[PDB]
Amino acid sequence: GHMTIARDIVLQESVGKGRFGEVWRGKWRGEEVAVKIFSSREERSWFREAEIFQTVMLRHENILGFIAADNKDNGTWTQLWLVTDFHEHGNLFDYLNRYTVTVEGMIKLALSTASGLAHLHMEIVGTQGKPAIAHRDLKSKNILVKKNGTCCICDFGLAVRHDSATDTIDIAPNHRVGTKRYMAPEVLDDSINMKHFESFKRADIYAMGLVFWEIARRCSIGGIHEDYQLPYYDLVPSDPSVEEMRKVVCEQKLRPNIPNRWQSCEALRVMAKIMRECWYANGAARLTALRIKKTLSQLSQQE
Ligand SMILES: Nc1ncc(-c2ccc(CCO)cc2)nc1C(=O)Nc1cnccc1N1CCOCC1
Repeated sequence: GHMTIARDIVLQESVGKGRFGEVWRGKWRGEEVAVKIFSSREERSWFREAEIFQTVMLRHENILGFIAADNKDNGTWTQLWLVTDFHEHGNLFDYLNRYTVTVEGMIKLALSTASGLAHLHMEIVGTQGKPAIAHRDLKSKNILVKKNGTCCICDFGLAVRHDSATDTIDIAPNHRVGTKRYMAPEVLDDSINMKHFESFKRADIYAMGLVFWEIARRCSIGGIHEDYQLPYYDLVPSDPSVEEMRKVVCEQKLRPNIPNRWQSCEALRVMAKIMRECWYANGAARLTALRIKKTLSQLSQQE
Protein backbone atom coordinates (compact mmCIF):
# COMPACT_ATOMS: atom_id res chain seq x y z
CA GLY A 1 0.00 0.00 0.00
CA HIS A 2 1.94 3.01 -1.34
CA MET A 3 -0.54 5.31 -3.18
CA THR A 4 -2.80 7.70 -1.16
CA ILE A 5 -6.41 6.31 -0.67
CA ALA A 6 -9.55 7.65 1.19
CA ARG A 7 -9.84 4.85 3.86
CA ASP A 8 -6.41 5.89 5.32
CA ILE A 9 -7.31 9.65 5.54
CA VAL A 10 -8.67 11.24 8.75
CA LEU A 11 -10.62 14.52 8.49
CA GLN A 12 -9.50 16.99 11.17
CA GLU A 13 -11.00 20.40 10.28
CA SER A 14 -13.58 21.95 7.90
CA VAL A 15 -11.87 24.89 6.11
CA GLY A 16 -14.35 26.05 3.46
CA LYS A 17 -16.33 25.25 0.33
CA GLY A 18 -16.22 25.53 -3.46
CA ARG A 19 -19.34 25.91 -5.71
CA PHE A 20 -20.01 22.23 -4.88
CA GLY A 21 -18.03 20.21 -2.35
CA GLU A 22 -16.70 21.07 1.09
CA VAL A 23 -12.95 21.41 1.72
CA TRP A 24 -11.38 19.76 4.81
CA ARG A 25 -7.89 19.55 6.30
CA GLY A 26 -7.08 15.88 6.66
CA LYS A 27 -4.17 13.73 7.75
CA TRP A 28 -2.72 11.05 5.47
CA ARG A 29 0.26 8.90 6.62
CA GLY A 30 1.33 11.62 9.08
CA GLU A 31 0.98 14.46 6.52
CA GLU A 32 -1.56 17.27 5.97
CA VAL A 33 -3.84 17.03 2.87
CA ALA A 34 -6.85 18.95 1.55
CA VAL A 35 -9.94 16.88 0.85
CA LYS A 36 -12.74 18.26 -1.29
CA ILE A 37 -15.88 16.25 -0.56
CA PHE A 38 -18.86 15.90 -2.93
CA SER A 39 -22.21 14.09 -2.48
CA SER A 40 -23.34 11.24 -4.85
CA ARG A 41 -25.69 13.73 -6.65
CA GLU A 42 -22.58 15.93 -7.37
CA GLU A 43 -20.73 13.12 -9.29
CA ARG A 44 -20.58 15.15 -12.55
CA SER A 45 -18.78 18.08 -10.83
CA TRP A 46 -16.45 15.71 -8.91
CA PHE A 47 -15.67 13.70 -12.10
CA ARG A 48 -15.01 16.79 -14.19
CA GLU A 49 -12.56 18.27 -11.64
CA ALA A 50 -10.78 14.84 -11.23
CA GLU A 51 -10.61 14.66 -15.06
CA ILE A 52 -8.90 18.14 -15.25
CA PHE A 53 -6.52 17.41 -12.33
CA GLN A 54 -5.45 14.19 -14.07
CA THR A 55 -4.50 15.98 -17.34
CA VAL A 56 -1.12 14.76 -18.72
CA MET A 57 1.86 17.10 -17.85
CA LEU A 58 -0.32 19.38 -15.62
CA ARG A 59 1.90 19.31 -12.45
CA HIS A 60 3.64 22.65 -11.93
CA GLU A 61 4.72 24.45 -8.74
CA ASN A 62 2.02 27.12 -9.37
CA ILE A 63 -0.80 24.58 -9.94
CA LEU A 64 -2.40 22.86 -6.89
CA GLY A 65 -0.77 19.41 -6.55
CA PHE A 66 -3.28 16.61 -7.19
CA ILE A 67 -3.02 13.42 -5.13
CA ALA A 68 -6.05 11.19 -5.76
CA ALA A 69 -9.74 10.93 -6.66
CA ASP A 70 -11.50 8.34 -4.48
CA ASN A 71 -14.84 7.25 -2.90
CA LYS A 72 -15.57 6.73 0.83
CA ASP A 73 -18.55 4.71 2.03
CA ASN A 74 -19.40 5.44 5.67
CA GLY A 75 -22.02 2.59 5.68
CA THR A 76 -25.02 4.93 5.07
CA TRP A 77 -23.88 7.12 2.13
CA THR A 78 -20.95 7.41 -0.31
CA GLN A 79 -18.77 10.57 -0.49
CA LEU A 80 -16.74 11.49 -3.56
CA TRP A 81 -13.25 12.80 -2.71
CA LEU A 82 -10.57 14.91 -4.37
CA VAL A 83 -7.35 14.80 -2.33
CA THR A 84 -4.68 17.45 -2.94
CA ASP A 85 -1.76 19.18 -1.18
CA PHE A 86 -2.82 21.39 1.77
CA HIS A 87 -1.86 25.11 1.76
CA GLU A 88 -2.30 26.47 5.32
CA HIS A 89 -2.67 30.18 4.20
CA GLY A 90 -5.81 29.43 2.19
CA ASN A 91 -6.64 31.68 -0.74
CA LEU A 92 -5.14 34.98 -1.98
CA PHE A 93 -8.40 36.70 -0.96
CA ASP A 94 -7.83 35.67 2.76
CA TYR A 95 -4.08 36.49 2.62
CA LEU A 96 -4.58 40.00 1.09
CA ASN A 97 -7.40 40.75 3.54
CA ARG A 98 -5.14 39.84 6.52
CA TYR A 99 -1.81 41.23 5.26
CA THR A 100 -0.10 43.94 3.26
CA VAL A 101 2.91 42.91 1.13
CA THR A 102 6.27 44.44 0.16
CA VAL A 103 7.35 45.13 -3.47
CA GLU A 104 9.16 41.70 -3.43
CA GLY A 105 6.06 40.03 -1.86
CA MET A 106 3.82 41.56 -4.58
CA ILE A 107 6.06 40.40 -7.49
CA LYS A 108 6.26 36.86 -6.02
CA LEU A 109 2.40 36.66 -5.81
CA ALA A 110 1.84 38.20 -9.31
CA LEU A 111 4.70 36.26 -11.05
CA SER A 112 3.71 32.87 -9.56
CA THR A 113 0.00 33.43 -10.54
CA ALA A 114 1.08 34.36 -14.12
CA SER A 115 3.45 31.33 -14.26
CA GLY A 116 0.64 28.95 -13.22
CA LEU A 117 -1.74 30.41 -15.79
CA ALA A 118 0.98 30.34 -18.52
CA HIS A 119 1.49 26.61 -17.76
CA LEU A 120 -2.30 26.03 -17.76
CA HIS A 121 -2.75 27.81 -21.15
CA MET A 122 0.34 26.12 -22.72
CA GLU A 123 -0.25 23.42 -25.34
CA ILE A 124 2.58 20.83 -25.83
CA VAL A 125 1.70 19.17 -29.22
CA GLY A 126 1.54 15.34 -29.59
CA THR A 127 -0.01 12.31 -27.75
CA GLN A 128 2.81 12.52 -25.09
CA GLY A 129 2.23 16.31 -24.76
CA LYS A 130 -0.26 18.51 -22.93
CA PRO A 131 -3.56 20.11 -24.00
CA ALA A 132 -4.12 23.85 -23.43
CA ILE A 133 -6.53 24.43 -20.50
CA ALA A 134 -8.55 27.58 -19.75
CA HIS A 135 -9.68 28.00 -16.07
CA ARG A 136 -13.01 29.98 -16.65
CA ASP A 137 -13.38 30.98 -12.97
CA LEU A 138 -10.11 32.62 -12.01
CA LYS A 139 -10.38 34.91 -8.94
CA SER A 140 -8.51 35.67 -5.71
CA LYS A 141 -10.74 33.06 -3.90
CA ASN A 142 -9.35 30.30 -6.28
CA ILE A 143 -5.66 31.13 -5.95
CA LEU A 144 -3.84 29.57 -2.97
CA VAL A 145 -0.84 31.05 -1.13
CA LYS A 146 1.94 28.54 -0.29
CA LYS A 147 4.34 28.78 2.71
CA ASN A 148 7.09 30.30 0.49
CA GLY A 149 4.85 33.31 -0.36
CA THR A 150 4.08 32.09 -3.93
CA CYS A 151 0.70 31.05 -5.44
CA CYS A 152 -0.96 28.01 -6.92
CA ILE A 153 -4.22 27.83 -8.84
CA CYS A 154 -7.02 25.48 -7.68
CA ASP A 155 -10.79 24.80 -8.34
CA PHE A 156 -10.75 23.36 -11.89
CA GLY A 157 -14.39 22.12 -12.18
CA LEU A 158 -15.29 24.83 -14.76
CA ALA A 159 -12.09 24.37 -16.87
CA VAL A 160 -12.07 23.59 -20.63
CA ARG A 161 -9.31 21.68 -22.56
CA HIS A 162 -8.27 22.13 -26.18
CA ASP A 163 -7.38 19.29 -28.61
CA SER A 164 -4.96 20.68 -31.28
CA ALA A 165 -5.49 17.68 -33.71
CA THR A 166 -9.31 18.20 -33.94
CA ASP A 167 -9.10 22.00 -33.13
CA THR A 168 -12.01 21.37 -30.67
CA ILE A 169 -12.96 21.94 -26.98
CA ASP A 170 -13.41 18.72 -24.92
CA ILE A 171 -16.90 19.80 -23.70
CA ALA A 172 -19.97 21.74 -25.00
CA PRO A 173 -19.50 24.81 -22.74
CA ASN A 174 -22.41 26.54 -20.96
CA HIS A 175 -22.44 30.34 -21.14
CA ARG A 176 -21.55 32.54 -18.10
CA VAL A 177 -20.41 29.74 -15.73
CA GLY A 178 -18.05 31.69 -13.43
CA THR A 179 -18.07 34.42 -10.79
CA LYS A 180 -19.99 37.42 -12.23
CA ARG A 181 -17.58 40.05 -10.80
CA TYR A 182 -14.58 38.62 -12.77
CA MET A 183 -16.43 37.83 -16.04
CA ALA A 184 -14.78 39.34 -19.11
CA PRO A 185 -16.75 41.98 -21.11
CA GLU A 186 -17.34 39.44 -24.02
CA VAL A 187 -18.66 36.91 -21.44
CA LEU A 188 -20.95 39.57 -19.81
CA ASP A 189 -22.54 40.69 -23.11
CA ASP A 190 -22.47 37.11 -24.63
CA SER A 191 -20.41 38.26 -27.71
CA ILE A 192 -17.77 35.57 -26.80
CA ASN A 193 -17.14 33.08 -29.62
CA MET A 194 -17.41 29.69 -27.75
CA LYS A 195 -16.01 27.89 -30.88
CA HIS A 196 -12.50 29.51 -30.61
CA PHE A 197 -10.44 28.21 -27.62
CA GLU A 198 -8.32 31.40 -27.64
CA SER A 199 -11.52 33.22 -26.43
CA PHE A 200 -11.33 31.28 -23.10
CA LYS A 201 -7.62 32.03 -22.64
CA ARG A 202 -8.32 35.75 -23.24
CA ALA A 203 -11.21 35.84 -20.67
CA ASP A 204 -8.84 34.22 -18.04
CA ILE A 205 -6.30 37.06 -18.73
CA TYR A 206 -8.98 39.72 -17.99
CA ALA A 207 -9.75 38.04 -14.61
CA MET A 208 -5.97 37.83 -13.82
CA GLY A 209 -5.55 41.61 -14.39
CA LEU A 210 -8.37 42.12 -11.83
CA VAL A 211 -6.50 39.81 -9.36
CA PHE A 212 -3.27 41.89 -9.93
CA TRP A 213 -5.25 45.05 -9.06
CA GLU A 214 -6.28 43.36 -5.76
CA ILE A 215 -2.59 42.49 -5.00
CA ALA A 216 -1.16 45.96 -5.94
CA ARG A 217 -3.57 47.75 -3.50
CA ARG A 218 -1.95 45.80 -0.63
CA CYS A 219 1.68 46.61 -1.66
CA SER A 220 2.96 48.75 1.26
CA ILE A 221 5.78 51.25 0.48
CA GLY A 222 6.82 53.59 3.31
CA GLY A 223 3.82 52.23 5.25
CA ILE A 224 1.44 53.55 2.54
CA HIS A 225 -1.10 51.13 0.98
CA GLU A 226 -4.85 51.00 0.04
CA ASP A 227 -7.44 48.98 2.06
CA TYR A 228 -8.46 45.53 0.79
CA GLN A 229 -11.27 45.58 -1.84
CA LEU A 230 -12.70 43.19 -4.45
CA PRO A 231 -12.65 44.65 -8.05
CA TYR A 232 -15.73 46.89 -8.77
CA TYR A 233 -16.44 47.30 -4.97
CA ASP A 234 -17.10 51.01 -5.82
CA LEU A 235 -19.63 50.22 -8.63
CA VAL A 236 -21.66 47.06 -8.04
CA PRO A 237 -23.41 45.46 -5.00
CA SER A 238 -22.05 42.37 -3.19
CA ASP A 239 -23.09 39.29 -5.24
CA PRO A 240 -23.59 41.35 -8.49
CA SER A 241 -25.89 40.03 -11.23
CA VAL A 242 -24.78 39.68 -14.86
CA GLU A 243 -26.85 42.82 -15.82
CA GLU A 244 -25.31 44.93 -13.00
CA MET A 245 -21.78 43.84 -14.19
CA ARG A 246 -22.63 44.25 -17.95
CA LYS A 247 -23.94 47.87 -17.42
CA VAL A 248 -20.64 48.79 -15.67
CA VAL A 249 -18.00 46.85 -17.65
CA CYS A 250 -19.63 46.81 -21.12
CA GLU A 251 -21.95 49.82 -21.37
CA GLN A 252 -20.19 52.39 -19.15
CA LYS A 253 -16.76 50.80 -19.95
CA LEU A 254 -15.38 51.22 -16.40
CA ARG A 255 -12.42 49.25 -14.96
CA PRO A 256 -11.07 49.29 -11.32
CA ASN A 257 -9.35 52.64 -10.56
CA ILE A 258 -5.57 52.76 -10.84
CA PRO A 259 -4.39 55.07 -7.96
CA ASN A 260 -1.97 57.99 -8.55
CA ARG A 261 0.61 56.49 -6.09
CA TRP A 262 1.21 53.43 -8.43
CA GLN A 263 3.14 55.80 -10.81
CA SER A 264 5.72 56.61 -8.02
CA CYS A 265 7.30 53.09 -7.92
CA GLU A 266 8.72 51.03 -10.91
CA ALA A 267 7.29 47.68 -9.68
CA LEU A 268 3.86 49.40 -9.25
CA ARG A 269 4.19 51.10 -12.70
CA VAL A 270 4.89 47.72 -14.44
CA MET A 271 1.93 46.14 -12.54
CA ALA A 272 -0.41 49.05 -13.51
CA LYS A 273 0.59 48.74 -17.21
CA ILE A 274 -0.09 44.89 -17.19
CA MET A 275 -3.54 45.63 -15.66
CA ARG A 276 -4.58 48.08 -18.43
CA GLU A 277 -3.27 45.59 -21.01
CA CYS A 278 -5.41 42.73 -19.44
CA TRP A 279 -8.52 44.98 -19.33
CA TYR A 280 -9.00 45.82 -23.06
CA ALA A 281 -12.63 45.21 -24.14
CA ASN A 282 -11.07 43.55 -27.24
CA GLY A 283 -9.86 40.09 -26.10
CA ALA A 284 -7.40 39.86 -29.09
CA ALA A 285 -5.50 42.99 -27.80
CA ARG A 286 -4.82 41.59 -24.29
CA LEU A 287 -1.40 40.31 -23.13
CA THR A 288 -0.78 36.53 -23.03
CA ALA A 289 -0.01 34.83 -19.66
CA LEU A 290 3.41 33.87 -21.12
CA ARG A 291 4.21 37.55 -21.97
CA ILE A 292 3.16 38.64 -18.41
CA LYS A 293 5.39 35.94 -16.80
CA LYS A 294 8.31 37.26 -19.02
CA THR A 295 7.72 40.92 -17.97
CA LEU A 296 7.42 40.04 -14.23
CA SER A 297 10.46 37.63 -14.36
CA GLN A 298 12.57 40.59 -15.68
CA LEU A 299 11.17 42.75 -12.82
CA SER A 300 11.93 40.01 -10.19
CA GLN A 301 15.53 39.63 -11.56
CA GLN A 302 16.07 43.46 -11.31
CA GLU A 303 14.70 43.68 -7.68
N1 LIG B 1 -5.59 22.73 -1.23
C1 LIG B 1 -6.07 23.55 -0.30
N2 LIG B 1 -5.32 23.73 0.82
C2 LIG B 1 -5.80 24.50 1.80
C3 LIG B 1 -7.05 25.14 1.70
C4 LIG B 1 -7.61 26.03 2.75
C5 LIG B 1 -6.82 26.52 3.80
C6 LIG B 1 -7.32 27.47 4.69
C7 LIG B 1 -8.59 28.00 4.54
C8 LIG B 1 -9.04 29.19 5.36
C9 LIG B 1 -9.76 28.81 6.63
O1 LIG B 1 -10.20 29.97 7.32
C10 LIG B 1 -9.39 27.48 3.53
C11 LIG B 1 -8.92 26.50 2.67
N3 LIG B 1 -7.81 24.99 0.59
C12 LIG B 1 -7.35 24.21 -0.42
C13 LIG B 1 -8.25 24.12 -1.62
O2 LIG B 1 -7.92 23.46 -2.60
N4 LIG B 1 -9.39 24.85 -1.55
C14 LIG B 1 -10.46 25.01 -2.48
C15 LIG B 1 -10.60 24.19 -3.62
N5 LIG B 1 -11.60 24.33 -4.50
C16 LIG B 1 -12.49 25.31 -4.29
C17 LIG B 1 -12.44 26.19 -3.23
C18 LIG B 1 -11.39 26.05 -2.31
N6 LIG B 1 -11.19 26.99 -1.26
C19 LIG B 1 -10.08 27.94 -1.42
C20 LIG B 1 -9.75 28.56 -0.09
O3 LIG B 1 -10.92 29.15 0.56
C21 LIG B 1 -12.00 28.21 0.67
C22 LIG B 1 -12.37 27.64 -0.68
